[PDB]
Amino acid sequence: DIVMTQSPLSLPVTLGQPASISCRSSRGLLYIDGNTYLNWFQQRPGQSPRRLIHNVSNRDSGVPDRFSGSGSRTDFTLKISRVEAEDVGVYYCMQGTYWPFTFGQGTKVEIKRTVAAPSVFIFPPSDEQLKSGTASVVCLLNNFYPREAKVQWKVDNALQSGNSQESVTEQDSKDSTYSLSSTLTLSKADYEKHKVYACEVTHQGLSSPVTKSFNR
Amino acid sequence: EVQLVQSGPEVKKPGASIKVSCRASGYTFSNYGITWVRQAPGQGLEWMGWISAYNGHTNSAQKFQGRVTMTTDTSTSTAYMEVRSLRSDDTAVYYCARDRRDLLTGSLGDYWGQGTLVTVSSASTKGPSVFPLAPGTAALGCLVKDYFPEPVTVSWNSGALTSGVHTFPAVLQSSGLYSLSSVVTVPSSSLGTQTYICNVNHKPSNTKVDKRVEP
Repeated sequence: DIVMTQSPLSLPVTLGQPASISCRSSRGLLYIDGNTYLNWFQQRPGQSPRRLIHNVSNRDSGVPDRFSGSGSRTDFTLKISRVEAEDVGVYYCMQGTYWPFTFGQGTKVEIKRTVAAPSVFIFPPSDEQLKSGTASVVCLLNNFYPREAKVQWKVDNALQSGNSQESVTEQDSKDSTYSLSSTLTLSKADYEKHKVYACEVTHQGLSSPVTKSFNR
Repeated sequence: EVQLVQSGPEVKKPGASIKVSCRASGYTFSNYGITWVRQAPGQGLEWMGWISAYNGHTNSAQKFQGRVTMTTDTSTSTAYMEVRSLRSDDTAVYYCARDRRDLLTGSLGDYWGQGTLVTVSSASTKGPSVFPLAPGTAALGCLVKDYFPEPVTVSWNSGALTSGVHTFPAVLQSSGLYSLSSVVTVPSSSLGTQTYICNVNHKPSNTKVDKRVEP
């Protein structure tokens, strides 16, 4: 199998500025017809992949002029001359010379904006859910940038581990921010034997961590 | 324009077999082949195999050679991929893509179908429980919990409220059931004066639930 490697894997770009994605193949990709089958695919959020570049350098027919490509037989570059918000998504290289065809791991292009700290909210479980024997406590981190954030749950000052799950939205195509939910799941019995529930948030935009809490 | 249209979503217990289809239009189907690619949750793209609609030749990645059978029907311009002995890690969106007719060229992959979501799990189809996330700027929401399979759609006030809405990607719980929240940020001064209802539609179970979210 051909190993395809991309770099970088995460690529924040200031809106309007150029961006470059690298792909490397473990074998030269010249096929028996004298062409090099290195394709670039763009996968925008929630969409099927679409081919942007084929054979290293050739733009597909419906592709804006800002996309271009070059490369040797083993080292390839996809260039975006000026990144638009509509270019946010995952870009994959694929070698189409030796089946099984193989893809790079993908490079996620996002818009680089100014640092924005999250607004933090905490939600106790509803009375309706408690009746059914489970407690979900939800911590919301809203409209922040960059994507890296840390959420620590504390129950009566005890740090929790293993009983929470996080989810993060796709970058917002208007303000370039992310939002994140952290959900702590306890049995109703465990929830009712504690008092203070708190989520502690650390982020580049905060000088000190912020804690949102409620008392049962 | 070239268009590839794939069959609808499948929900299967592990060990089942399925047949997915991909109907071509806008070009001579039999002058080309079809490649199949999948994408598992949170992962990249994985090439599965290829069939020529011209000469019926096939090739597949080694991990699929034993469980996958590709066929075409030139009379309907449709390609089919049979997948036997489904495993939970076959959960993925499956794509067809127009590809080379034979080995005189390398890969094309120039037009892709819309994808077919295939979910494989021992869980049974089940609509969600919907719980309120009760509230200068306040946040409120709905917890959409314990449903299977993906997807659910959430609107607020029947679509009238879109500004500030975030519906999170689902997470798979250790129960094998999915869960997500949908949240919206609103002015604190609107909480005692206005109505907030989340509309949760779960097409796989044909269930819909509206939930009033109160302070």
